[PDB]
Amino acid sequence: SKLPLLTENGGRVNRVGFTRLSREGSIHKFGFFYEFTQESLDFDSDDQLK
Amino acid sequence: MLNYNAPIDGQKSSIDGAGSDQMNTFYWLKKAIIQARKDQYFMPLASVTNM
Repeated sequence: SKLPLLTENGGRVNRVGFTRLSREGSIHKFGFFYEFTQESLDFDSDDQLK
Repeated sequence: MLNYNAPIDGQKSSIDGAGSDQMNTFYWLKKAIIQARKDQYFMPLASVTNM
């Protein structure tokens, strides 16, 4: 049914148009930490806690 | 506009009129589609003794 079919009287028939889309992507920030006291690394059982 | 409406299907070409029509409307390939001999598997296994 939809086949492009021409005749001898070639004219404004079978017009086609094209489309252009787009794809996005963002950037997000993360992070975490932890706190310690000098009284937790000075007199503590382990020497290499840090 | 002097078209070439399909003469094979019946529509006479626009130039032609009354009783003229197109005359060469198909190219004949001058090479027939022929078949070959069906093979034999029992005739060879036969000696011939003359009579």
